[PDB]
Amino acid sequence: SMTWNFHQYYTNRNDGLMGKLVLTDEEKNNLKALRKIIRLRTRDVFEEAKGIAKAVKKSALTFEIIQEKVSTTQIKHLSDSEQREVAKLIYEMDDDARDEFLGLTPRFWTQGSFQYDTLNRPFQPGQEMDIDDGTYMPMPIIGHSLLILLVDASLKSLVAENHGWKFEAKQTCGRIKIEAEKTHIDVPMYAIPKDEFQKKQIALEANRSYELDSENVNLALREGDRKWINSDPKIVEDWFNDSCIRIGKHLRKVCRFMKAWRDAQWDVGGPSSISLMAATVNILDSVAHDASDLGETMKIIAKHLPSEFARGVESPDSTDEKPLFPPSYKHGPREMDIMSKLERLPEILSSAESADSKSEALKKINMAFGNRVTNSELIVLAKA
Ligand SMILES: Nc1nc(=O)c2ncn([C@@H]3O[C@H](COP(=O)(O)O[C@H]4[C@@H](O)[C@H](n5cnc6c(N)ncnc65)O[C@@H]4COP(=O)(O)CP(=O)(O)OP(=O)(O)O)[C@@H](O)[C@H]3O)c2[nH]1
Ligand SMILES: [Mg+2]
Ligand SMILES: [Mg+2]
Repeated sequence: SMTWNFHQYYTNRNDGLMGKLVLTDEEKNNLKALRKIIRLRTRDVFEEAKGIAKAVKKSALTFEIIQEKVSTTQIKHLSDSEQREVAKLIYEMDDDARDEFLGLTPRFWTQGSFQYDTLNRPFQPGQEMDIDDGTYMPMPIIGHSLLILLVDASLKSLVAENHGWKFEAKQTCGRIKIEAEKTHIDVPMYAIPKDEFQKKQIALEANRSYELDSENVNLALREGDRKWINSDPKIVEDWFNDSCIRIGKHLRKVCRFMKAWRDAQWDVGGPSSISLMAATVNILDSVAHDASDLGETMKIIAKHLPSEFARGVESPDSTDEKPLFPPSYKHGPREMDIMSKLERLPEILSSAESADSKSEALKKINMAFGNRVTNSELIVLAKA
């Protein structure tokens, strides 16, 4: 019958899918403002704690005195038991550890889709704009417990100052959720080598008006036997940025489209954003496609994703042994459900391509991406 071209459906920045997914400048700035609020408080809470440690160093303080001091700082927004732990930890530092703590100032680096520009406007109720802002502690080679308590104190002190904010503890981060604004901010915490951080910060400021060795970037884990895991988020940022330069400007677009497909097919759940990115990069690295037709390119991606996910999707961090998505012999109900929807996507896109009219084509492709694009005039007859 007829054959439709969907390039403008995907890419029109006003009415097309990109126009629906990309945050406005006002919205990006609001997330930047939120990140800055978290950073300022975290630096302030660390200074208050260091102020207490400095008093302990300057003169012998009893545990009860340290407890009272803790209780007058913004650490007061922790629970009473947690405040005791913070006081105990500060009191029990030996002279050497205390000197290291007095020298600590947290540093920050954003990771995830806010950093490499693939953050989509959320679609279904419950979905939220996500800022992943890592907090970094330069140390040699100071306790895991203390560092987690102080970041928790910072986040809880902000929650105590804002109606509708909620703190959530997760295995790999602290989170502040702002449900009414469809926004949350995740704060993973890292330990990094102090000597190397300093040396490279100096070098960086000298070249202006290097990167930390990935092996020593340690992500704090909240529960279990392992308190730390080596996981440098910049590995993913660098791998994705290089992939964009290598594959082209359309990579960021089709990764957004696959994430939006995911958001439309599951209110919560579905394949991780990073697993979609990795599979998509693999396909586009190994299959001929045409960037001037993202409708065609999306068809090619959809055809190949099931097999990518079936063989298992490995992390761009080769030091990470966990797959982003397990191979099919390891699939349980959750993975089988993801395979099912992945297998459906090509069928949906095919149905759209051979619809009898523009409005029918729009309806069919919106089975994949939701009723977000409404302008059927973005869909046009394919050229002879
Ligand atoms: N360095 C690092 N290593 C870890 O192993 C890791 N796992 C989680 N985190 C960060 O913790 C915060 C909470 O994460 P989630 O509970 O939401 O789950 C993560 C992980 O399942 C997975 N993921 C993230 N980073 C890695 C990854 N380096 N290697 C393997 N898997 C990883 O993906 C989930 C989503 O994380 P992001 O929000 O960062 C990915 P995105 O591009 O921003 O996607 P979007 O939000 O737009 O949907 C959070 O801050 C994590 O980044 C990690 N950070
Ligand atoms: Mg994220
Ligand atoms: Mg997050």
